[PDB]
Amino acid sequence: SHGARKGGADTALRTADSGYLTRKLVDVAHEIVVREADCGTTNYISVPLFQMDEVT
Amino acid sequence: PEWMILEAVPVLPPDLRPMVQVDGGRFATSDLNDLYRRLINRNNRLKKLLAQGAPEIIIRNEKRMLQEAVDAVIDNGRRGSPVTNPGSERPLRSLTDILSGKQGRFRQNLLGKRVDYSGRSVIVVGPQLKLHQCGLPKRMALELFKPFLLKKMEEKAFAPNVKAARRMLERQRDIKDEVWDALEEVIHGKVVLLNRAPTLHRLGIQAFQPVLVEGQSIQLHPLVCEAFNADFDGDQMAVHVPLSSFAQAEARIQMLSAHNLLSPASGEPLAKPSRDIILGLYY
Amino acid sequence: KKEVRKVRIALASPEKIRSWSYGEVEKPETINYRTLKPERDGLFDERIFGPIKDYECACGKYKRQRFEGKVCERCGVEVTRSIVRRYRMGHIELATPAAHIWFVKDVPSKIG
Amino acid sequence: EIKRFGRIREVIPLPPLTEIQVESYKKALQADVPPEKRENVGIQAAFKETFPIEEGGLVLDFLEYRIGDPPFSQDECREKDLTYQAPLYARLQLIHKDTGLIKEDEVFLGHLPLMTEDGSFIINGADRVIVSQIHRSPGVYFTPDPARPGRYIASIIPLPKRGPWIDLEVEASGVVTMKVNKRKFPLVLLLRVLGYDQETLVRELSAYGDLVQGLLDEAVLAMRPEEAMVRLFTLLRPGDPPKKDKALAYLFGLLADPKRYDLGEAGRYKAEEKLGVGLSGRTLVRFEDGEFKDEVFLPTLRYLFALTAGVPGHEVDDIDHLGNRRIRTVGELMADQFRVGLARLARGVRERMVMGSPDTLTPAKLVNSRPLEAALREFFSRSQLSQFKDETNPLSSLRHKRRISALGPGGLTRERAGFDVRDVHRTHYGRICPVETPEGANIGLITSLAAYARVDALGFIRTPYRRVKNGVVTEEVVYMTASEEDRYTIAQANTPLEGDRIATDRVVARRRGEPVIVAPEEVEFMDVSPKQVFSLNTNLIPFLEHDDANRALMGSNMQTQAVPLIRAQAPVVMTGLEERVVRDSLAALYAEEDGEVVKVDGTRIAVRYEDGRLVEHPLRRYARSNQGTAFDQRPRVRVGQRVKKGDLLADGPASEEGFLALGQNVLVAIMPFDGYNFEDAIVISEELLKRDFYTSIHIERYEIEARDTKLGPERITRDIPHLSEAALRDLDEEGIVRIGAEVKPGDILVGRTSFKGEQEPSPEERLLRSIFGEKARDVKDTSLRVPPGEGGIVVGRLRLRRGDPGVELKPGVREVVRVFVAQKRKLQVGDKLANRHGNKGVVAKILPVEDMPHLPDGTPVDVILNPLGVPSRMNLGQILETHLGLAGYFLGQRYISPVFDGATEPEIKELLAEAFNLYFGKRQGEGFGVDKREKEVLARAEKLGLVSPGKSPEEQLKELFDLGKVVLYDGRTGEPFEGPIVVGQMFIMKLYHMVEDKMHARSTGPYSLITQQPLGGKAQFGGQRFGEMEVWALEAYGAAHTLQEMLTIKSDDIEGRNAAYQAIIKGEDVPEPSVPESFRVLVKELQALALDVQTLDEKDNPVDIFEGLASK
Amino acid sequence: AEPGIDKLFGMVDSKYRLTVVVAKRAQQLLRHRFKNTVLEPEERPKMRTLEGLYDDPNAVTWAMKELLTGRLFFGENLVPEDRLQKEMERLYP
Amino acid sequence: TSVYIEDVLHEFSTIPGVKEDVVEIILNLKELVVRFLDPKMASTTLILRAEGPKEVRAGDFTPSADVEIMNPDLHIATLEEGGKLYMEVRVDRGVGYVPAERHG
Amino acid sequence: KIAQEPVSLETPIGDEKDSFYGDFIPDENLPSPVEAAAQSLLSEELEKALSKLSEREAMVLKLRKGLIDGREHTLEEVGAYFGVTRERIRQIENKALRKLKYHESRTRKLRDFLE
Amino acid sequence: GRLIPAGTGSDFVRFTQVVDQRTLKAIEEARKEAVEA
DNA sequence: CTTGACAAAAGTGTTAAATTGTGCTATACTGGGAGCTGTCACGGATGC
DNA sequence: GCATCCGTGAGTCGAGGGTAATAAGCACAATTTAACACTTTTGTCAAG
RNA sequence: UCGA
Ligand SMILES: [Mg+2]
Ligand SMILES: [Zn+2]
Repeated sequence: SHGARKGGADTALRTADSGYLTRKLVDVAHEIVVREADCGTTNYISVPLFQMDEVT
Repeated sequence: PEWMILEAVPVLPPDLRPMVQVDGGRFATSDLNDLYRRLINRNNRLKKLLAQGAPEIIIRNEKRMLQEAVDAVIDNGRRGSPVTNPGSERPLRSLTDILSGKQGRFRQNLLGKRVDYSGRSVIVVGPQLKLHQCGLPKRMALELFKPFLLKKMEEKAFAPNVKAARRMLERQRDIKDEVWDALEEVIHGKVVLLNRAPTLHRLGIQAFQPVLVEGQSIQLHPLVCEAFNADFDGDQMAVHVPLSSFAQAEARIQMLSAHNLLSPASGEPLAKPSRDIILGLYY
Repeated sequence: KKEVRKVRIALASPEKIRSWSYGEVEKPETINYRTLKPERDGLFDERIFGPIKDYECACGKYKRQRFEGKVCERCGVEVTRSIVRRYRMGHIELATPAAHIWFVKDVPSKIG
Repeated sequence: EIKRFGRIREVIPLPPLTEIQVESYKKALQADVPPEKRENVGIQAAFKETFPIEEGGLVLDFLEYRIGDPPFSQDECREKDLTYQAPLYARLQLIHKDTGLIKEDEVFLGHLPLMTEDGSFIINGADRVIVSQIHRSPGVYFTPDPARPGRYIASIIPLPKRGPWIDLEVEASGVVTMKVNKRKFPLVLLLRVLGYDQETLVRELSAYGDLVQGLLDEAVLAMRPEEAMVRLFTLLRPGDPPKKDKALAYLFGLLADPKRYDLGEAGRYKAEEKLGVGLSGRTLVRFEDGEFKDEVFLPTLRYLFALTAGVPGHEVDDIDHLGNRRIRTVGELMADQFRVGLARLARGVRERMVMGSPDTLTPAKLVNSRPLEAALREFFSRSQLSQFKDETNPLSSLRHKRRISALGPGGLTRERAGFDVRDVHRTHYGRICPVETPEGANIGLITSLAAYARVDALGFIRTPYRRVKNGVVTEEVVYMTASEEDRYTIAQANTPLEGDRIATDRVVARRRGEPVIVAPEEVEFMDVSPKQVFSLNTNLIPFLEHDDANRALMGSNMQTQAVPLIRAQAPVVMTGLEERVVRDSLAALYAEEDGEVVKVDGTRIAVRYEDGRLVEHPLRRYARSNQGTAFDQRPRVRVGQRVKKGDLLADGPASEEGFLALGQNVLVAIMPFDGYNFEDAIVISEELLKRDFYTSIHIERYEIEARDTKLGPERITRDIPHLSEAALRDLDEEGIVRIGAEVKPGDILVGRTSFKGEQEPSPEERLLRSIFGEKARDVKDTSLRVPPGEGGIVVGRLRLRRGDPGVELKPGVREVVRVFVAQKRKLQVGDKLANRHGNKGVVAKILPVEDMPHLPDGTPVDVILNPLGVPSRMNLGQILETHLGLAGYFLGQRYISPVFDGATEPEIKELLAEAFNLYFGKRQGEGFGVDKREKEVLARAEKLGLVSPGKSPEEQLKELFDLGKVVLYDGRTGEPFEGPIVVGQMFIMKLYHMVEDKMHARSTGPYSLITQQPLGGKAQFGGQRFGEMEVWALEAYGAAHTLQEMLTIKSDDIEGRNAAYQAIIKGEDVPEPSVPESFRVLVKELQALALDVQTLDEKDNPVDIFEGLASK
Repeated sequence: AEPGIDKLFGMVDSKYRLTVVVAKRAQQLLRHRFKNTVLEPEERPKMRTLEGLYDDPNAVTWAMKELLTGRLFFGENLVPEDRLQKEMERLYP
Repeated sequence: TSVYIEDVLHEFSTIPGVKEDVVEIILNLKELVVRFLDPKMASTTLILRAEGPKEVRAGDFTPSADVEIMNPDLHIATLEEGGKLYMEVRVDRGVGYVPAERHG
Repeated sequence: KIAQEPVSLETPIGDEKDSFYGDFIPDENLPSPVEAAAQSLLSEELEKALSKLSEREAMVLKLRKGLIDGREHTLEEVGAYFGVTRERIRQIENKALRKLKYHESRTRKLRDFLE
Repeated sequence: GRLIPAGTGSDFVRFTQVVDQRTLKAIEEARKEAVEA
């Protein structure tokens, strides 16, 4: 019960911080909507399929 | 910039800061009224002893009091100990107090609102339901659809006009079979939104076809119960009805639980075999 | 009669507040303890903010929607829908001009 | 019959549970205690401290207080809505100092609410209760420096509001500073007025070596107390010129004044023994001879420097430690408000003395009601610790009274709640239940008093522990506080008791909360019973060791949500504590002496006792409560028979025979059924509704007031101008609903007639009045009609009109009528259900008795729960409850399995073995044999290895039976299930929440006055609120007109909801809205701040959103 | 689900365009009360009721089944909104 | 089907000299089996008068034509000294299970 | 009764610090959406049932009850512009009233609105 | 409380038109009615 | 529909009865008062 | 730049239960409002 | 202060 009930309290607080992050994410990215079919940019980025395992 | 130092102080209309007596012979009023009251009081007294040619000390002090009163009307508690009604701890809520805050006019009375044509209740499993179907309690559904049912009772004989059918439904709940069928005559083809709080994923609200059924409980399909995060320990879910054909179109098309299958988050399926189903199909 | 796509927020001059104001509320009273009617200069006064009853004038000389908008000769109220008491604002003229506390105590104080 | 398991026998019974309410309230009462011998603490403490009053001069002195008899009985106070209280007549004396005029006249103070037998106050007619509080005890404390990695920091703290927190933290430049109420100053300028000069400071300061110079300053070590008294006064309070008498009359109060500084008895005492010193009063310093002394700062600096010198015995003590934390009991809080109120009155005397006629004024003119009576009235009503009693069942209140909260005034708030208060300290143990607590944001904030846990007058909690001398159990039981316990080494109640001596050489024991294997020698103590480690409800859960802490918490918390059932039955397998429960709850009627029953009479149970005098006990049968749950006492005694003292006569709502009964024992089958039990859902046999199982009874209060309006008065009558005859039916004469009538929603309980405020009917309305000629009379119908979603018969009617005896009605109000409406609620579809093991669910589609997964005997199962919830929840207590119940159904005997003492797998399997041996016996004996379907199941059961192959189907079905599994036939088909299904008797509870209440909906109705939005909730009959995140969801779907409608048409829009309603009524499509309302309200609100907010179009030109209203 | 929803989603780029189409068309069907429909007798969506089987009063469904045939036409700024309502409310009462 | 007592306004209100309350007796009222000897009889009424210190039962009712009780040992309610009771019921024949709330 | 003072709408509620007072107060001083269509339906159905009366008497009724200029017209005035005597106007509106009373008992459309 | 910039209220899809064959050809014929006017 | 005679409804003027606003009290009174703690993270203005 | 102080937040819908508290006092002018005597319309009746 |  020592650590268990503690974990209960943990989830309890983090569930409160969840909305804290959520509502702000909404309040920032809200204006984002698909507008143009194509923005018409040459700009891009890559996506490495390989991740380095450190110390290995 | 000199407008920041204000001469004429704007006063909010009576219905915005109401004072009205409730049942029992009581009286109720806004704090903004008391704030304004003390303000104008100090102001008039000020003018009085000012034009009178009173000593500079008292005049100046009165000016200060006028400043802090104006502040009490604008933003209360922004400087020094907030003004409270005599005997009570609770500070008087001013303009700024009303605007800003968790319960402020934006976060409370603007960015979300209480709406007509809606209700809620406890949820129960849907094993007979197919997807877009949902059990909607008879009682709840009738009073929910009352404006529509009135029209369908208008067309379908039984009472001559709207008011007739209205009074017929209100007093004396006979609920003759005629109205049970007429209700379905205005129901079928239209779907109502079902919501489960908290609303996190957009899937927290899904369009479901109302099915008139006994009991006061709301039946929900077991598959989408995963998306809603809901279970039945006695969880409760909301129901709203889209009015205009436009809103109904949006509902039935893109808000439909059947038309939303994959998870908008991961792109992978959202409502899939869960719990029991998996167990049997495994066995 | 026109689409509204734009909303501006700016400072309001004292003259603007004067323009909004239908009168200066002086008497720091609400309603008489008996009549429960808005006091003469009181914060609820009908003679400025408008009638409590729709189209029914304060004193009661004008009543219906027939005569509309015309201020009466007794109480001085206007005959119009009772809804106006929601949208009609007054003003209080200060002897010594005071400051809006927002600009004073704002983090980057604007006056300062 | 009955049966009980377990070895360990409690050597002490559980002391009365209600005591911590009543007894601790008694010490602050001293009602039957003579005015002479009164303890001086509690009520007298708040008295003696507020006296005398001195300010040609006068001194008012205290004598005593009279305890008044209650003006009304506990019953009457409810019906009248009067607080249950009693006049307190205070005795004092007015003494002229110089005049030598001694005038002694006893006076009156006010009314002080008393406590009932169960420990519940009655405020405003509706009985409420005061929960206990928890905060760290006063005195001095020593913690490691939060900032400094080096030495530590001490602290000094009094009772709440009873003095400033005095902190001293050595700053590291090497120097020292002291912080009290946000400020800084060395200790060097403190002790000047404490009797320690330059030399007196540096004497034994060198015992700690390097710490001397910490306190030295040559600037202030020159000057003497009167010179340096004003010095610190220019610092802490520079709100007035630094006068020499101004530091004399100010700083004196913060310490030497016993009033504005009161350090708790517990604080004074504990800090006295922990500092290795002593203290006279409750103050920090003494004021004598114009200078001051020091009993406090010297020892606390002594100990701080000690601990920082690393000397053994002087060390940091834990903050959340239960030895460092005390409890605020009801009486303590009572005195706590009493004293401040009496202080407000104490200054009510001051200004009363300085005016009028100083020559002759009796103390009658010097004493007032208000500064006390209002202070008491403010407490019981509005204090966070004082709230509605839980009447949902006897155990509900019984537990409610034993709860401990760190919240409320004097406590903490959710904003500041950390993992420290939420956690269970190592020393909690048998003092505080580690599990029971809300699952909300209140986790660990509201706990419950553990079973054997007791709180002394000092606030420290202690648990019973039997001492042991050289592996020999001593029958002497000791109550040891947290630190006391921390000293010794306590063994376990489950230790190998060999008959008063220790058996094995490995004994489970701990120190401070640190489990260790200890020899039979070193053990000085052992706990009485493991039950002490858990609270009531938690202790009411059998096989608790097999359930996870979460689900156990949930179950024990749910036992409070329990509702009384008409046929309610005691649990088959219970911990055996249910006996004392219904007793200490005082909900049942027992025998006071050894009597004989003269008559049953389910109103009056009359018994003549051995003393020869007949004492009859009346019954409360079918009466209301706070939760609507009916309070019913069913007489269990025959027309005559002998009754020993303590033996039960009547019953209680949750009581069967004197055992606590929440729900009923039913037959559960663990197996998925047609996806209906999906996700912890519940199916139920229809046969329940026929047997009236899980059927409850609930009543509700409905009150109505007729006042005198400005337009004119009101009255309660049967006469209404437009009413139809058929509705007036059940109203007899005066216009009230008669007893046992039928009231459907919409029907009128009580008629009210009020003169309407008028004006005139509209022209169309007026012409309509002309057609029928019907005149609308002045007075119209205000009648109270029973709200929708509820209704039923009427068990009672309460009529109170002003001018009647014994009843004073509120000013300007003529009549008040209160009807009791009772309903019999039978278990419905979607109703909450649970067991003691923390398994929840609602009712999903009650299935006909026809089709049920029955057994060979043809007896259908009552529930059929879903196994899926079991492994996740990790509660096996329901599995074992079912296993024991399976044997209990046959053997016909209940079982008692205490927490952490009781039945084991072999024993239970034996019970099932016997039960099967009888069952199969009835089978073969009735002229039957093994069913072919049974063979069909036994085959595959044998193939999967569930039963040993080669054995006859007798032995196979036997090996299957004791496993808990049996053969089940599907009622729908009649062919069995492909595998065995564990079934049996499980005790299942019907929870508070029901669909009949929680259901609601709205089309059109009430709107807020401020903004035109509706009013959320069933009460106001409003619509649901659309949350910000619901809005977000709608935005995510990209439904424009849905969200638009939500924000306008159906919510605050003026003509939106109207024109919409008309469009739907006329069969059209609702037009598009214009003005949100509350947006416009927002605009004008902004304008009140002198913010000019204009709505332009596309070209930056102003558009009127107010539609030509305020344009001027 | 709504029969032909995959096809309907396939009929236009954005699903929102489809929604707008169905909405406006259902509106039109409500204005003239089904007498403007492009559907033949066997094509008329029918709701079965104990009293009798009649044409489904729901306009949205009617719009769905309508566009399913593709006998309708849609696009941005197709025709002037002016004459759009003048010859619309004319042809049908 | 249904019952009536002169001292009873509902399923709650207590009868003098009776241990069992109304609905507590009603609990045992539906547990009574009454056979109709007449195939054409859709309705009947049973009469009971029990006073003094006697324990009533099924066999204590007023016997009538075309009706008999298979369990006279079914306990109705205990009555103390002086307790007097007048009861009348009405019995109908039907199929399945119909709740009290469903039938008028 | 006069002694007591009004109660603030900002009054908190119970244990919940968030719950206010004034949000519990309904607005009855503004027409409910049902009342709009109610008064509409009345003013309509009445006008429909009015057309069955003589061109004079039908006008006289709404002139008497103020459905025209919003004000009552005394018999003297209703007769002044019609040239008829006050007594005539009286008998006219009585007769017309009962002639309405015939149709109303039949249709039962306006037999509602009985409050 | 206005139409949300996104969704079906997007300025992209909110200008969509809907016409049935007969009416479409009616207004289509109405074009040549103005060439003689 | 009309003419005259009349009760009741509604008007209009003067007055009795309340309700409401204003003023003054001269022995000498000459700087208030209540305090409340067991957050927490961060971001900016301000001070060393 | 580097410690400190002030300012702003902090989850979603519900369920309920709700409301305490006045120590200046009297004399008189100023209106306001209830009282009341009698007038002019307004509504209703009878007979034409 | 409880329900999810
Ligand atoms: Mg849940
Ligand atoms: Zn006027």
